[PDB]
Amino acid sequence: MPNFFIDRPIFAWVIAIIIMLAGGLAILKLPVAQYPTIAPPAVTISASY
Amino acid sequence: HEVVKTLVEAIILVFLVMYLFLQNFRATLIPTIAVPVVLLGTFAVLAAFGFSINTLTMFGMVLAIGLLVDDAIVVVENVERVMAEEGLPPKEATRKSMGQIQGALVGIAMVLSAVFVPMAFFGGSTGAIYRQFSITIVSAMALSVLVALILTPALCATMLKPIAKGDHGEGKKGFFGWFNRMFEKSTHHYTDSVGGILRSTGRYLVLYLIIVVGMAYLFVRLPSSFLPDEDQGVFMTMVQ
Amino acid sequence: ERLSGNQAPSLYAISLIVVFLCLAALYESWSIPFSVMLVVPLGVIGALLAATFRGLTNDVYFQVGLLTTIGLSAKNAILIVEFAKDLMDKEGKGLIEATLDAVRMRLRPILMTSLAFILGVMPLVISTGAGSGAQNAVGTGVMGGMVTATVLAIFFVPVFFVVVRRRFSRKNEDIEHSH
Ligand SMILES: CCCCCCCCCCCCO[C@@H]1O[C@H](CO)[C@@H](O[C@H]2O[C@H](CO)[C@@H](O)[C@H](O)[C@H]2O)[C@H](O)[C@H]1O
Ligand SMILES: CCCCCCCCCCCCO[C@@H]1O[C@H](CO)[C@@H](O[C@H]2O[C@H](CO)[C@@H](O)[C@H](O)[C@H]2O)[C@H](O)[C@H]1O
Ligand SMILES: CCCCCCCCCCCCO[C@@H]1O[C@H](CO)[C@@H](O[C@H]2O[C@H](CO)[C@@H](O)[C@H](O)[C@H]2O)[C@H](O)[C@H]1O
Repeated sequence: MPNFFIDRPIFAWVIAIIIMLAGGLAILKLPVAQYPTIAPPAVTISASY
Repeated sequence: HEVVKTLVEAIILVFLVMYLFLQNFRATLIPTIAVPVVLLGTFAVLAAFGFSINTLTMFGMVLAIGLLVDDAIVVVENVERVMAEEGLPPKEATRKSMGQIQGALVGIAMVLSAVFVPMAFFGGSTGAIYRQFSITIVSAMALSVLVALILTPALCATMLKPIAKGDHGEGKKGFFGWFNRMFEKSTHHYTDSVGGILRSTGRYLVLYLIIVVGMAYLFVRLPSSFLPDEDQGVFMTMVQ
Repeated sequence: ERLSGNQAPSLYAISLIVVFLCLAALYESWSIPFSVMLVVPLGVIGALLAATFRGLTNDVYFQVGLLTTIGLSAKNAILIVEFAKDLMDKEGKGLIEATLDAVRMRLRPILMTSLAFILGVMPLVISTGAGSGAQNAVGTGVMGGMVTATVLAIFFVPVFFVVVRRRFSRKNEDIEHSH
């Protein structure tokens, strides 16, 4: 496998460019927030008398 | 169902063209078996990935037939080419044939998914319509590659009538004789001319550039739309 | 809209990028993919020629069957140069020879897939009645694209190759290799 790519440097490069392009597109789509949702969920019943 | 019927037909029309070039029932029965194997495979995938049988998936199958039959044709044709260049038994030929095109086949399945997969990434309303084709077609051609180096070579190994060195079929009497004798001769003129046009280079670059021009033109003038308005055999009248 | 429309131009950009990249890896070159990428317009010219002729629109159905034509065109291109390249590497043949020998080996299978597919979608372009609109759109585009892809390419691919080999040769060409 490394010997594979020691002979195929372009193929080596290519895989890199794809992974990068992929990440590039990821950076655009991805949400941005402070923390992930890490509080637990809650439900509240409200009544009035 | 009307689309379904077209699959069935296109398969039948394919099997006729095959008979023409391939000259023998068992040979042309090979790409004929491949196509529905894959198509049926794709219905399996769709179901897994949770899609449904809809107008776009159906056309997806339809369009898939081109990609499918080409994988099959490419494989069968190669073996047959080998058998005539180097006079070899079936099992031998396919065995060396598959060695010679296996790489290209898996390579191409990737290059192609590059042209179909991005479709799966349109956003909103527009997206889901295009996504259907994208998965279908991509799925269908994965199965196609898989099938082309699992089943096609097996069939190609067993079912192919052995062809002798130089037997290009020019010799057999009847219509198949003419077609083969014509194709052989036609082939030569094809390289005789390509031999010729290659000598120039220049004249054809502009020719190409013209095409690029025209394409750009015809494209910018041609209108756009989403989906056609089908005759549903029903309609409304409103009264105010 | 609303909420952003027109995203395709951007996707066909990464698409046209990833396609070169893969082909670059396939041929172990940056220069050879071009002699495959250049066949793209040879089928679009016919898809367009047809949809206008027959008075169609650039609709979802026209687009998808366009790609299908782009794919098959590309595939046949890919296999021709793959065959030409592997004839100046495994054997030791010249540019013109490697090209010629490849392109005749590849002619039968291409006519084979073209006729079978064009003929195969004929039911669509001829279709009337229910779902017709769809069937006609899909079928007309592909039909035209496949005709012009076939006829144009097989006289254009041989050129693309020998031209890009020559703009990117490194003085080790051209005569005849050995061994
Ligand atoms: C062979 C090569 C590739 C081409 C094959 C593609 C086939 C396309 C089929 C889509 C047609 C739509 O209709 C589809 O047909 C099947 C089978 O009759 C129906 O199946 C129905 O009939 C049977 C009766 O025995 C019931 O058991 C079943 O519960 C019921 O759903 C489906 O309700 C429907 O989804
Ligand atoms: C998202 C992460 C990144 C993943 C992306 C993967 C990249 C895929 C792009 C195209 C793949 C090309 O496909 C592959 O190309 C090489 C090119 O040397 C071919 O390799 C073939 O030719 C060479 C020599 O010319 C042989 O030594 C080799 O053993 C043979 O298989 C393979 O037959 C083919 O399978
Ligand atoms: C080598 C890789 C292969 C890729 C090459 C690509 C060349 C052509 C292939 C497909 C044709 C492009 O198709 C393109 O799609 C978009 C989106 O639906 C269209 O866009 C149009 O319709 C849609 C939907 O109503 C809207 O998003 C948009 O506002 C409008 O301009 C373009 O007008 C059309 O030209």
